Amino acid sequence: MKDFTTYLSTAPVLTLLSVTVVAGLLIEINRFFPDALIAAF
Amino acid sequence: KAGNWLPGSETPAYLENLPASYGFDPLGLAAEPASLARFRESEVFHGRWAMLGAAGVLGVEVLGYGNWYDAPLPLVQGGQATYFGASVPFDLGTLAAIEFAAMAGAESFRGAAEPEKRVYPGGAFDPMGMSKGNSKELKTKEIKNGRLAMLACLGFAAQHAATGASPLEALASHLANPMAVNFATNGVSLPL
Amino acid sequence: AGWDLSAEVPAHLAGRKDLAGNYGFDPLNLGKNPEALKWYQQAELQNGRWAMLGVAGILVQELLHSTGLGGKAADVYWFDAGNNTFWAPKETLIAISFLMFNWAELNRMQDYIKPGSNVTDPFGNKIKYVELGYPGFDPLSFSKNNFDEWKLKEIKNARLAMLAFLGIVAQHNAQPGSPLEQLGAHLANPWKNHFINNGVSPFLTDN
Amino acid sequence: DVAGLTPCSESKAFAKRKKNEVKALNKRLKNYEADSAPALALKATIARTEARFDKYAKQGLLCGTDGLPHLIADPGLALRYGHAGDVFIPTIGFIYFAGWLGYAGSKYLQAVAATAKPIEKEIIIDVPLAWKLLWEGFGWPLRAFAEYKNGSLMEDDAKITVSPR
Amino acid sequence: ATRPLWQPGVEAPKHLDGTMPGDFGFDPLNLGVNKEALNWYRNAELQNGRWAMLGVAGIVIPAELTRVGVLNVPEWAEAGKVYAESENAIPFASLLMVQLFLFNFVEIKRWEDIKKPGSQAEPGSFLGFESGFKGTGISGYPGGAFNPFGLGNSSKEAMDDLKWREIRNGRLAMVAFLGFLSQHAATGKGPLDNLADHLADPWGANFCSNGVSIPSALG
Ligand code: CLA
Ligand code: CLA
Ligand SMILES: CC1=C[C@H](O)CC(C)(C)[C@H]1/C=C/C(C)=C/C=C/C(C)=C/C=C/C=C(C)/C=C/C=C(C)/C=C/C1=C(C)C[C@H](O)CC1(C)C
Ligand SMILES: CC1=C[C@H](O)CC(C)(C)[C@H]1/C=C/C(C)=C/C=C/C(C)=C/C=C/C=C(C)/C=C/C=C(C)/C=C/C1=C(C)C[C@H](O)CC1(C)C
Ligand SMILES: CC1=C[C@H](O)CC(C)(C)[C@H]1/C=C/C(C)=C/C=C/C(C)=C/C=C/C=C(C)/C=C/C=C(C)/C=C/C1=C(C)C[C@H](O)CC1(C)C
Ligand SMILES: NCC(=O)NCC(=O)O
Repeated sequence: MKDFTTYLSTAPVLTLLSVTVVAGLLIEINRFFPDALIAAF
Repeated sequence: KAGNWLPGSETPAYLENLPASYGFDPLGLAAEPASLARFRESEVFHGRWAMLGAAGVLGVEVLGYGNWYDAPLPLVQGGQATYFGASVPFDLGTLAAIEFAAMAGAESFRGAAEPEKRVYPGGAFDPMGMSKGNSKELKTKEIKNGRLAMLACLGFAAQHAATGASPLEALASHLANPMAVNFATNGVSLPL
Repeated sequence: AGWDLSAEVPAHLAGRKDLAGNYGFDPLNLGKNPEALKWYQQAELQNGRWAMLGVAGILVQELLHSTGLGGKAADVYWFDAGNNTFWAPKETLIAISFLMFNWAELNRMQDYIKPGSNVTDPFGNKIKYVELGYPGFDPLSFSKNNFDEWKLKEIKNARLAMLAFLGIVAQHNAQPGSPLEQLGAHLANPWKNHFINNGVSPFLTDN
Repeated sequence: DVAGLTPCSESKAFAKRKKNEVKALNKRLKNYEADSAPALALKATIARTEARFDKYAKQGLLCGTDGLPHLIADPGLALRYGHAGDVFIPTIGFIYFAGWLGYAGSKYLQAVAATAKPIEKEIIIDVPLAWKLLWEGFGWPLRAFAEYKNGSLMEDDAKITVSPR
Repeated sequence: ATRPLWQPGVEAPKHLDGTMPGDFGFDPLNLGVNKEALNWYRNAELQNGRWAMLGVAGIVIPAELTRVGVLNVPEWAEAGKVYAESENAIPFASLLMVQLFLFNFVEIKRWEDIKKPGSQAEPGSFLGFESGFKGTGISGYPGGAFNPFGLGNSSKEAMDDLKWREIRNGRLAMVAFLGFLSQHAATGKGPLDNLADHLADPWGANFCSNGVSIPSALG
């Protein structure tokens, strides 16, 4: 699975998974914390 | 030397031939020779002014002229100071100006001499000439009386910061009731 | 080994026989450092002697409270001892206590940092000095014979009295009354009156 | 009132905008039965809109001539009037997070530059090394300031290519 | 190198040898890879730990004394406002400026000691007091006028033991002050009040019931 994990470590797979997890994290942030116009603490 | 501050201790090497030396320097402030040379003159000067201040406060209280704290209180409120009932028509500005001029002249013409001459001079400051003929024990007496006088003056300051009364009035109140009239009884020294 | 059979002495309690009550009891090994062990031995002597004095005071004053000898001074509980007027108020008593205990304890610490350096007073009189925490304050002289056994008796009584004062404070914060009254109330049954039947010690029982 | 702006808690046009949005959503409501899935979706949308408007009125935003929140992008003007969360606090947040990402990428570049084949390591990313450097990049400001004070963050101009003028 | 570490199984980083007090090999972010930056961070750790120890003492000892009916000291979070309402209270800005001026004078000297460890000890600096700033060769451990009782200056390893005790106490008090800040931010009660509430019902009274730690939006 060394070659398979090397394929998973290739630049397109890693950038698509990274933008996927970042977009999903931001989406769930807006799902639980919607309409956050300002950083009101 | 006469004394060792603690009964049993290691003694600093630079505090032996000094008058009124007990080896009391746990901080090691006078490890350098120049530091000791300056601090000796500082201690002598502090002791002399503390003796002068203690004499002033005792003589202003036992002679019944007023309190040492209340000496500059009438200096404003209109004016007119008090000294043996004299009118003395000097206001606050001229008094401070004359004192500053006199002190500047005296201290400038003072500390421009030799290190021994800055602290231990002769001439008109010993007119009776009894510095000659064993001066070490007399210097020891001067330093010890100066230390006692500094303790007395800082005690006057702390006592008036605490209870707020006169020195001799506080002494009389302590002699009258030594139980409830101590440093411990007021709520500023002992919080527990 | 002495404190626990089928156990081994923790190395640094083996070679030093010259310790009072050296029974090998150091399972947490507080004094492996020799200077730490010297400090802890001095703390032993100080805590044990002050605890012997304190527990003797508690027991004697409570005996006088339960039987009745002294007046209103001795007819108060030990924890309520401050209710009496005495001769001086609280503040000055605490203050002079601070001053004179500062004097004595600084003499003791000056002995600690250099043994034998502080045995001479300004009056010129001198006393003999031995060991470290044993400054030879023996006027009627019971130290000339078998000093190890006398030291062992002292350290055993000191440990017993430190345990005693821990018991005194624990009983007082657990059950009301004088410690002699607590001993009698224990002796009443004694199958029911003990530390389990308090409601303040086991917590598993009686919530 | 920092620049002729009124707070949205008391500005009338903010309440008018909220009322108009809720009324439009109610007009959308008045076509389905009460317990249908579109009805629940519209009720959730209404609740979100009212919560958003009440939160904007609560947080102390400034409204202009009409009921639209305005942000202040001046330190001091936003600090002493309590609107540092408009621009200043998100400025700090972005600076921190962008520095984290950039420092992680930089350290990956300098870590794989001193390997056997730096060419291969940039299309075939060493995932454990990237994860470790992404974690280490959370202390990017202190590391960057330390490397700047050390002089190891910047490169000497005599070792950098330029054109022949 | 065989000293106990922050993870029995994870070897220490190569920039944490064991010489510094409290070196348990804990640096997962590798912030102290630069030696000079490591020295600066060591001094910052000493200063933060000492200030946190002083602050946590001044929080938990007066609060405990108030709990047992001694002195009656208000809450540490509102103690600034309690004094600021006094009839002879110094204004906030003026008091802050006085404190900052004194601290500027002191800690610029401390800073120059951080750079060169024998900085302030040169003759002619003060008025005879420059002899007390020799230092012990390690910045953050001045000695001289500081440490009057001379604790640890006897066997060298005695001072290293005290150094480790100091750094562990400082780290514990820093964590404690972070706890005080986070506990008062969530629950409007003192640290001892939070402790007493936790002992009443640990499964009910904690950080999962304040409503501020875990957000209500998720649950
Ligand atoms: C129930 C609460 C309470 C507590 C905690 C104390 C505590 C103390 N009292 Mg006090 N007192 C109390 C109630 C209490 N008192 C009451 C109800 C009365 C009568 C109304 C009095 C009347 C009284 C008098 C008249 C005097 C005291 C004195 C003292 C101090 C003993 C001197 C000493 O420790 O040496 C000095 C201490 C040090 C050198 C180091 C500081 C202590 C550190 C923490 C180390 C000690 C270890 C510690 C005790 C062990 C851990 C706790 C342990 C119990 C588990 C001490 C701190 C005496 C005093 O003020 O000192 C002379 C004193 O004269 N008390
Ligand atoms: C992490 C890598 C990295 C870093 C540290 C930088 C840093 C910098 N870039 Mg650059 N850049 C990058 C990637 C990077 N860039 C890539 C991939 C591209 C192609 C799209 C560019 C294209 C680019 C241009 C055209 C310019 C810069 C400029 C600059 C400088 C201005 C600040 C800035 O943020 O500009 C903006 C940076 C961007 C718009 C690109 C950001 C793209 C992503 C977010 C970075 C890559 C993330 C990386 C994959 C993370 C790896 C993690 C690791 C653990 C594996 C600055 C020093 C400007 C300059 O020269 O200033 C003087 C400039 O003109 N960059
Ligand atoms: C040595 C050492 C070393 C080691 O190592 C460490 C240590 C410990 C730190 C040390 C110690 C120290 C000390 C103790 C110090 C102190 C000092 C003092 C006390 C001073 C005073 C000092 C004091 C002083 C001068 C005082 C003075 C006074 C005066 C002038 C007064 C005046 C007056 C009078 C007449 C009266 C009127 O009505 C008022 C007046 C006008 C006001
Ligand atoms: C060894 C070891 C080692 C290993 O390894 C580990 C371990 C296990 C940890 C260990 C153990 C330990 C322990 C057990 C400890 C304990 C101690 C104590 C108890 C002390 C006390 C101690 C105690 C003490 C001092 C006490 C003292 C007391 C006193 C003074 C009293 C006084 C009094 C009196 C008379 C009367 C009045 O009316 C009141 C009063 C005022 C109250
Ligand atoms: C090691 C490491 C390395 C790796 O690599 C990475 C990582 C993970 C990042 C790391 C970790 C870190 C950490 C943990 C940190 C933390 C810190 C802190 C907490 C500080 C504090 C610190 C703290 C501090 C100073 C504090 C201080 C305090 C004070 C003064 C207080 C005062 C006061 C008082 C008395 C009372 C009154 O009434 C009020 C006031 C006025 C308020
Ligand atoms: N050359 C004068 C001098 O050294 N003065 C020092 C002092 O003020 O005692």
